[PDB]
Amino acid sequence: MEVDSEDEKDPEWLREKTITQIEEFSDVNEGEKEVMKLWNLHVMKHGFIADNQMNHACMLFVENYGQKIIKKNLCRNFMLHLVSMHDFNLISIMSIDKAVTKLREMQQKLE
Amino acid sequence: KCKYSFKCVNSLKEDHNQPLFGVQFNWHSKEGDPLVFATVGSNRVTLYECHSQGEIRLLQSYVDADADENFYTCAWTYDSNTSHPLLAVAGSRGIIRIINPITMQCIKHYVGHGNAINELKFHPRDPNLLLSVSKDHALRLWNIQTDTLVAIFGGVEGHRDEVLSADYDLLGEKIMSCGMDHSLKLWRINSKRMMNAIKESYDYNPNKTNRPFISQKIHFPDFSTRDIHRNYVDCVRWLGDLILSKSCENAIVCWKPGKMEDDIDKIKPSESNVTILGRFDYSQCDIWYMRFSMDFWQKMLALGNQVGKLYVWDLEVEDPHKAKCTTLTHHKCGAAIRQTSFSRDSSILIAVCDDASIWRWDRLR
Amino acid sequence: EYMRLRQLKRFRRADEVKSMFSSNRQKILERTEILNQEWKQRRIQPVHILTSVSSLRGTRECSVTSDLDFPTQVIPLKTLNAVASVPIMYSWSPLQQNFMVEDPECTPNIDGPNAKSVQREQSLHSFHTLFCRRCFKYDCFLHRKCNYSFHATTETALDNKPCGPQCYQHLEGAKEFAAALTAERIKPNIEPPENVEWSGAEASMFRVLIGTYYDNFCAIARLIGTKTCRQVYEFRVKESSIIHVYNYQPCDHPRQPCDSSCPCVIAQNFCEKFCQCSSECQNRFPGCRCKAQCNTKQCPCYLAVRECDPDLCLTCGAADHWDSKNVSCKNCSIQRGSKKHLLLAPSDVAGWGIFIKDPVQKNEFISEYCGEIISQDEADRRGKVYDKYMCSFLFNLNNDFVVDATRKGNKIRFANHSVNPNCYAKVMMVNGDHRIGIFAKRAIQTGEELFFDYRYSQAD
Amino acid sequence: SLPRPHDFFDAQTLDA
Ligand SMILES: [Zn+2]
Ligand SMILES: [Zn+2]
Ligand SMILES: [Zn+2]
Ligand SMILES: [Zn+2]
Ligand SMILES: [Zn+2]
Ligand SMILES: [Zn+2]
Ligand SMILES: [Zn+2]
Repeated sequence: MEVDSEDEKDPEWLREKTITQIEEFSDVNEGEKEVMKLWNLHVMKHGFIADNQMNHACMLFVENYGQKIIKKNLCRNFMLHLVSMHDFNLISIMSIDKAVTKLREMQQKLE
Repeated sequence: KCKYSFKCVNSLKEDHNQPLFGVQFNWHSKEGDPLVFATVGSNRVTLYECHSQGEIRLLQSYVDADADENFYTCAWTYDSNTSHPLLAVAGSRGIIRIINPITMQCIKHYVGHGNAINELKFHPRDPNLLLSVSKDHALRLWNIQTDTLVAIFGGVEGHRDEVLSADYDLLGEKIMSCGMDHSLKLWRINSKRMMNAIKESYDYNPNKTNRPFISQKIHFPDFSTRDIHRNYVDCVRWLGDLILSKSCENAIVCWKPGKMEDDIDKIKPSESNVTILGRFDYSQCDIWYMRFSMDFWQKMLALGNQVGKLYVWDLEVEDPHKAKCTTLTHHKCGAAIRQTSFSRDSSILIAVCDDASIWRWDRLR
Repeated sequence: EYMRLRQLKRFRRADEVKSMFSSNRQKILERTEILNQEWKQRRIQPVHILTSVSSLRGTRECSVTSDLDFPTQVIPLKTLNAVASVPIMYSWSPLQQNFMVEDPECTPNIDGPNAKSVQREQSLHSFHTLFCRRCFKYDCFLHRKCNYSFHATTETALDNKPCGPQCYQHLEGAKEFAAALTAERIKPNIEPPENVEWSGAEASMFRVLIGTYYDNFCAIARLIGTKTCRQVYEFRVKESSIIHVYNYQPCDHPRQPCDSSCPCVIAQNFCEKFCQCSSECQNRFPGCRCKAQCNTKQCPCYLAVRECDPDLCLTCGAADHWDSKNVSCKNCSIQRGSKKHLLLAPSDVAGWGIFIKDPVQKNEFISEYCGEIISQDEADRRGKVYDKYMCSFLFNLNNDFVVDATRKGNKIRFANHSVNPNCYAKVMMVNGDHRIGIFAKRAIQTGEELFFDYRYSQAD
Repeated sequence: SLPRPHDFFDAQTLDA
């Protein structure tokens, strides 16, 4: 009776279904599919609804997944996806620069 | 045409005079120990022991008519710590009772099913794993040894309707589960997560930890199909590496997953074109909730009929299903057989009707 | 002819099935050999199967009237103890946010050695097609709109001097050329340029970044690989030489008032932050400037049955401290996700019931009645399926939206009914989305079985 | 209404 809430914003079956739907695309690229799955899973697992924090959302990718992006070598796909938001507003050029610089350390750390 | 020929010995009746569903022989009994079996009916389960020379006898009869209970399955097993035979019974309310006929006392009762338990089966490698195909649109795997619900098969894309029965492979590598949703999805036990959970339950104790047992809900099966049987499928089995599932289509189709050449163990989860090979066909067997069973050596496969006739299938011969085999008829067979069971050795088999009236046969050998 | 070919194919298939049956038979023969060896590895305790006793407790005995010529066997009925039963129910999927159940192919990837240049519909086609600005999700399930996009289809100072390495603007007579080229799109670069090979990936990345950044050169050189700024100007020159309450649906129409020609106006709904219309739009909802708690009818959001958008209502408290508990504004607890813990037990009325562990006062949030969005027709089919066993969980959210939480819901789906409920339901539009919130009618003390008037819902 | 929960007495001791 302590907590036993049994409520979860991102249940396991939700993550599995999201991964399956992303990997089931017919007209997407391998790196594109990987980065799209990563971002969709991040959004579902964090439940971001705040618009301003959406900018901060672009920073959150560096906080946890940096090692995975370094290992998979998905810098170009991530940069393209990060650029592909100014058409819908949110973030800015400064946020893009900050995120690219933050990831650049990881690739340089591998380098 | 087959090289088998059984002969009836003797029969008996029951006090309750009610339909009998769950029946098996004690295949775990070795040489020297006289053969025994079990049968159910109403709220009073009955055991028996029929000797040679065409004689039958009764040994025990346990009644549970305190409530409006009913029995459905009589899965046989044994306890390694005591080396004594065990008999698990469940149904109606959905309580898995583990009778111990030697001491004539109840051992374990299991609650958690949303409706009546329909089938029961045991893991060949581990006698403590009982698969309960509960009627609450799901199937459950219990660990009798530690009294925990190891895995809850079902979820977003699993068991849209009630799961009737589920079988095991020759070595139990893969699990198939016929159901009422026309589904024959193969909930594989080959993933590493299932083995890790089984080990955890092996070394788990509900007293030790405050949190409940962290079960694994398999929402997505490793393989599924909805087109093999037009109606719901009630019986399933594993003829070698192929499938011996049975539905109300009066045939146990022997099909294989995937194409004709691809390995079953390496079949992709997205495969959607299975191939059928053959089916054993009979007639006047269109009723639902019936169970069939082969022998230990797979050479003799049997299924009951509601008219009263009995069939034995010879599968040790080469090629897929063919020929006509042999049909067994009894002098006192008028009711519907719900479950047939050979012995471990190809000598003794008994059919049970809907009056808990066992008719035991003995092979010429 | 055709019959001969069919016969040959049938013969080949028969040989194949015979061969696979024989091979599986050999494998299973080895496996059953080890299985029967294990069967014969250890014996068992001799089961005498003794006939119990002869009426040990003086109770009823069995009557085994053997049909064949055998005497009836008598055995006392060893009755077994009974156990407590449990009310019936089915398995359900845990959930906390709504789930709308559905009701030359492309360019290569820059990742990997295989890359080229393609800018037919620009180089940004995959990440612009699948999108949802509301939930920031790629091909989301929450907002299953029409999705017209398919098939993956500013002032700054001049960078004078050679920033770090040689800059493009530091080159003798090229800044005025860049200015003239930009003006025409409505001494100068006379020196010959360099010749450096440019790969397809580098070309596409530079093209996209220049299109999104324009005149800046030091920064684009910094973020690009190699790409000397003078060479950047060289490519820039060469390329020119070569060539009844609804959810707030956003509207995108710059320099266009929303009045009698906007879907938001047609739906009697305010334009939200997601709307891309002019910042001085007529239908834009002004953020209410409550001092605190947003629970008086005074606040326009409260007075019109609405929540608070964090982008509009700033000082109301619906934006500050996002990563915390329920905000000060009591009209934004549904979006924040904070609710009350519910318990499960056999209901004292019928079946199961949700029993709150903590007391809830008058008009207080308890939990959100989540589930799966289905249209009214799909709601009808799902409700018929659920009522087949006579237990429905359908609830009404909007005019064309219905939440059904049978196969997927939360603990708040076990709500009992009476003519005097202790709780009531009120739907509030949160951030352009409709989410049902459960509210207590009176001061509910700890641990009782709750209620909710079914007459409010479609299923009364 | 909810039936009687369970007759705890007489479940097994009636015969005794
Ligand atoms: Zn969305
Ligand atoms: Zn508009
Ligand atoms: Zn507007
Ligand atoms: Zn608008
Ligand atoms: Zn407010
Ligand atoms: Zn307000
Ligand atoms: Zn407000």
